[PDB]
Amino acid sequence: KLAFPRELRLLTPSQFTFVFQQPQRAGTPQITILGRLNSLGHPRIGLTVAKKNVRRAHERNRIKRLTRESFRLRQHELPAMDFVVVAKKGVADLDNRALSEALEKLWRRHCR
RNA sequence: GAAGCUGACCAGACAGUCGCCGCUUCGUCGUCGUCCUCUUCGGGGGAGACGGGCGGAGGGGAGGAAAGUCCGGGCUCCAUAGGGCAGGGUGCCAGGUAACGCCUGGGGGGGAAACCCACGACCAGUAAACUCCACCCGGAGCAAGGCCAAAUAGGGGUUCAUAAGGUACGGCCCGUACUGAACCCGGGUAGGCUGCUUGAGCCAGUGAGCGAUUGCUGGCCUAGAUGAAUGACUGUCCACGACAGAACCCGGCUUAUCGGUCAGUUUCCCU
Ligand SMILES: [Mg+2]
Ligand SMILES: [Mg+2]
Ligand SMILES: [Mg+2]
Repeated sequence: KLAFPRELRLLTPSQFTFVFQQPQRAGTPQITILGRLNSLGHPRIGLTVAKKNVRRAHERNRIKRLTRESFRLRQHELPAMDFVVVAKKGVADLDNRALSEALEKLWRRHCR
């Protein structure tokens, strides 16, 4: 089962503060990814995009949707970690294929 | 036939593998210390409500601007001697609306798309050049509050309540009872459910009004999420796809929009 239930998202900011105080760098000159270990056995991810970086509410939402579709497909492969995503400045200019390959280009060096 | 305007619709459809939400129902497991009857009452059976009570089934899920600080209202909480000053808005006539800086029909001028413009007394006093002449004008907001869970005083003062609080006017003073308040000796809901999508709606028939709009009769009810809900490759009538995001709701205008199909309208004149 490749479902994406409620127990796979960082709801409260406490998990965000935990990931911030225990971070490991894994970013590009465009997108930065952080994370930390947990204990539930299944990995969880957080979604944080800055409104000041890019406006246009169809954007940011598109980034969230693409990130969810890229994360929920590899939940049975990558180890159990508490991830978090952030979007920098010039990110809304890329299309879907470029963003997808850029997101899949980072998770290869996550051998933790 | 080419070019320019206004109005109407659209700015994708179909299938293509897994998934996110909420609506209804189906049985299923606990709680009822809910109800009723039998009972071994260690309780069982049935009816309701709640809980992740586990899956199945059915049918669903972003606009012509959802976007703005540009207006008006719906619905709550707080507050409010009646007397003015001060400030703001509106200012051709007549209608629409629940209201309006919104809509419509006339007149004057402006004039040609200035067929759109302040068009309230330039003499009542030297006016998209000033005073004034009338009407109106509390504040904050679905994190408003409402219901619960839960909360766990701090013996109260120089003692007066007058200038602790301009009490509310509140920008100002006339004062209406002008108002219960200093630091120790302070510790306290962080959660849940409703508001919440039936809309001062939509469609059809039929009168009224030059117009905006409306009288009457029938039918329709699958965004409401809470780091906050839209991805997959093949063909296509692929108009080769652009501006863009719901967050309590409604009525207008204000920006942004590649463009495609019709209707009306003018110039070009092979026609
Ligand atoms: Mg919006
Ligand atoms: Mg409050
Ligand atoms: Mg809306």
